[PDB]
Amino acid sequence: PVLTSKDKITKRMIVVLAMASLETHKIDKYVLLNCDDHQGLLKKMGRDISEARPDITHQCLLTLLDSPINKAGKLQVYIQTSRGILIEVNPTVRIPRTFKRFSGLMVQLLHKLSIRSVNSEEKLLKVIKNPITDHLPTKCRKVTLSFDAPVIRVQDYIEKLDDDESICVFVGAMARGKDNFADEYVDEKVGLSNYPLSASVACSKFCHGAEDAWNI
Amino acid sequence: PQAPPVLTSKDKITKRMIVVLAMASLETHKISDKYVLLNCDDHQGLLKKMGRDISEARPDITHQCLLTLLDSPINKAGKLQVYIQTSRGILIEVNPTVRIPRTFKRFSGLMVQLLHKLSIRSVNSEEKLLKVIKNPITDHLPTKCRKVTLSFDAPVIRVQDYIEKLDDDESICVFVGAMARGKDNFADEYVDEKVGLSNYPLSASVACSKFCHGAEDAWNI
Amino acid sequence: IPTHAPKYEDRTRSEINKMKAQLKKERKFTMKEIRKDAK
Amino acid sequence: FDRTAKPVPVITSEVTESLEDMIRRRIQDSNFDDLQRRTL
Amino acid sequence: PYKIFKNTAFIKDMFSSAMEVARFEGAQIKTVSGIRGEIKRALSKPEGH
RNA sequence: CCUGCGGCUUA
Repeated sequence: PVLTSKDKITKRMIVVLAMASLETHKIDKYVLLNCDDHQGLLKKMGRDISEARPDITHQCLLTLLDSPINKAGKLQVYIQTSRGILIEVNPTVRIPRTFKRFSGLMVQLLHKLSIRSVNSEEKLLKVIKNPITDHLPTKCRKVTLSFDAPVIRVQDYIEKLDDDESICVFVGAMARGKDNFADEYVDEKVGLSNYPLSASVACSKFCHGAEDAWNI
Repeated sequence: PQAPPVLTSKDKITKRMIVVLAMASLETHKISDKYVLLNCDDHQGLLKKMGRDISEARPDITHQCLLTLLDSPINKAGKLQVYIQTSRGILIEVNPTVRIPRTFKRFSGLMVQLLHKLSIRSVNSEEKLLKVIKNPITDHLPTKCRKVTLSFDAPVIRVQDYIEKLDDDESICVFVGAMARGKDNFADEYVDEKVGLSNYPLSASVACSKFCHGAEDAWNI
Repeated sequence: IPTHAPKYEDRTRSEINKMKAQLKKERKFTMKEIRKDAK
Repeated sequence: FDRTAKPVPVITSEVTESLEDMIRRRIQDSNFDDLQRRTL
Repeated sequence: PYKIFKNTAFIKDMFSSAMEVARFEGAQIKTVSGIRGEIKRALSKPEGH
């Protein structure tokens, strides 16, 4: 089976992306936010040109699609954006692994918000608004990826976690921004190493740590 | 303090390792002025007329592996270089001094400039990072190296134990090919072992990040 | 690591270079044209 | 103006083809020029 | 003329450029005194010489 | 940096 946000009894790992660029504008078809296709669109509407980092969400999706934990159907991907929408995907979701082909998927997600699959069997992408604490189990812990907390081992922190205690981690996919995007929603803060670490790199490292501490 | 030194073929007897990528779609396909790359979903006439396949040709595998590899904690501890064997046989050696953008447009522009140049330059005008050794990687690599293919079909073991068992003078090397349909035989003849890390099939970025997480907890990197 | 920026993408000298290119090509074609015609 | 000598004559597919067919003859009929070997 | 070898001269003041000479490599110049000749090649750094 | 065969232009 696949662990979803409805089953709030068994611990399901939730990975929430924070501050991912998903902006739509009008040409006259609806066009997603691009950093190398539209330049004057960002410079004339009133926004900046550094707020176009839309490939981070697709990179985190592809990095958490073929994971050993996603193969077990334990990782559920929630995504929150500055637009004010949340996306929820099970680990069994299948999308094209090319960003140009994922451009059509992004347009479908930004124009329908409920993407019934090509097999027409299950809507893989589900649109949910605020909040996100109702998607995890009632006994759950929230961890924020921030360098303020001391660096701790993933196996050591996962070994003290209970079996019914769900884990809801927050990965900051923004190229620039603060780690207090969900500080009121996060419970504690965790680290990976004292040296540099990216966002999708942190997600894949957490997947590897969960594989090492949970046989995945 | 200071950052660790340059981790390349020059750093040979010291603590270093090699991350090897191969069987990617990396060439120079000039659209008829400048030099462009082989994209599947973008160009329909050009990709079908080239003779490649949409499922087979993958030019963003190298970009994804670079995005998931250049930001590794071990890479900031000075322990890994990058070796790339292209589809045209081009062998590229990259030091960890810089980090390529994860934007496939910008990364593809830098790759096209490298393909039309074989020459990259630094802002400080003192360290051209993009070195090209005598091809392949093992023709100018460190004098003590360990070669192994991290396959999803080989013996799956924990990455901490095997890396901790390795000596500090050797250079553990991993070969990754992110074919949508393929096999773990791209650098089989170069690898001196066949080991596994994951129980599910993963791309080069995911396997590389798993190897980086294992190496980070191996010698506290 | 010390980050390096991506080096990615005066009117006088290339004028000279392709000026001598132009004289090469026109001198070739006028040499063969007039030698042809004269014989 | 005028010319003073005849420099480099440009060859083409046609001049080479003319010499080509003439040598195609000139071994097709197997006429052949050689040094001749004197006895005594 | 301005520079003289044996059986070879260097010529000024007839032309002004390089491709001028390059249009004419193979022309005939006759001395006013009366010996025949031609022009052969262009000097580049001098502008018409 | 000069220079021998190949693009495009110049008055």
